[PDB]
Amino acid sequence: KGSEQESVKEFLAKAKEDFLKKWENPAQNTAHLDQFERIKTLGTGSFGRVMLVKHMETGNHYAMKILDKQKVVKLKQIEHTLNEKRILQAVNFPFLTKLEFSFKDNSNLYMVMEYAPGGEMFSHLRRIGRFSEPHARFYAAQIVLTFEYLHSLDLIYRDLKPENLMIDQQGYIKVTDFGFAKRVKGRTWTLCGTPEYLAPEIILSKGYNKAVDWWALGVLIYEMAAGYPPFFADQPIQIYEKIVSGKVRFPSHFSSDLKDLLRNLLQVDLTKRFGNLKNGVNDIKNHKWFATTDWIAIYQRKVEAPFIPKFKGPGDTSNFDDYEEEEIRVSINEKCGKEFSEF
Amino acid sequence: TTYADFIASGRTGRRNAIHD
Ligand SMILES: NCC1(c2ccc(Cl)cc2)CCN(c2ncnc3[nH]ccc23)CC1
Ligand SMILES: NCC1(c2ccc(Cl)cc2)CCN(c2ncnc3[nH]ccc23)CC1
Ligand SMILES: [Cl-]
Repeated sequence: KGSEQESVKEFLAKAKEDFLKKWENPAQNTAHLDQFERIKTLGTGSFGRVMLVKHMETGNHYAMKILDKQKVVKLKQIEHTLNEKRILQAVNFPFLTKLEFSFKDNSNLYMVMEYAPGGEMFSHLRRIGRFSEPHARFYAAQIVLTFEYLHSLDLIYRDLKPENLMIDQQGYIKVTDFGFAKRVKGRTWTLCGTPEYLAPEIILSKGYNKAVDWWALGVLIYEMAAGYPPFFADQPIQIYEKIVSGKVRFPSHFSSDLKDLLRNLLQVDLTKRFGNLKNGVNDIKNHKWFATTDWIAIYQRKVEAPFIPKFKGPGDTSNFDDYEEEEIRVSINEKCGKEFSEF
Repeated sequence: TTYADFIASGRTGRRNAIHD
């Protein structure tokens, strides 16, 4: 289509048509583990890990998330895991990695996605210390666009943080980690996310909506620009007490416009929180701090990234930490058939 | 400094999600 052919509204309307087709009729069982060569573990977690793999028939590199069915069950993440796969196989956006393949075997669930060789934003943010406002703004813009997309599909994302933002070969980002994402038109109630990034209404055990994502954006922008988050302590409980008060202090190097944006994102009052008002996302996109961002150019990936990863070949993993490599064991007996029937 | 207090904290590494 032409670059000015459609409004954002029209573009998002057509994107929803595309999404709903796939949402209503999900792809299932589209590869097998023996089609991939396992190269390296890129991350680990409580019920899963992510590996760099090579698809043998194409030589393409992918990230493959491997979930142990029994562990997903023990941790009560069955419905959340079904959500993740159903959503990721249906989405399509420049800053998301949709599923290229998914499948399961007796023991595990597998989701295969475009590989992001730049590593986690977390790694770079901690090492460098903090990002300049233009640098933080460039990342933030991509999240604003991605949330507008996600939210227009009635999706809530619910785990924004630097650990869950992957940097690609051109220095743009991928919003990964859809484990808590959910398609919901009403309010919802699950206590989930990461302590530092939780909106007060989640902590106060209120029903909540997509406004929690916009609060989390405020937390991210603060952390990217300051080098530490707005609410931290050694223990989660102390972090929660800080959030519910919502008292924040800005570094003296923060610009006036940054502070003002953050005051409107980190707003405890839902009737005042940017992203949650009559005008929706446009209150964010039209804020003075974003006055210089070319939303159209960012979407088209036309803007030169402020930081472009070191890249020494298509399956390079130098931007990742090293993790202990564990076997992928497949039982001879089918585990959790019923629970993951639709996967 | 706030930076120093952060770096001395136990939450500068990768943060785990929470779950009810
Ligand atoms: N003219 C509509 C679009 C566009 C679509 C295709 C092409 Cl080739 C160019 C432009 C403008 C840039 N995008 C967005 N702009 C502003 N806000 C957004 N929120 C989500 C997407 C966009 C995406 C939609
Ligand atoms: N939250 C960061 C990670 C992750 C780490 C551990 C676990 Cl158990 C889950 C997720 C996101 C997926 N990964 C990706 N790495 C590289 N390229 C990718 N493309 C899509 C996802 C990833 C690896 C890093
Ligand atoms: Cl992921």
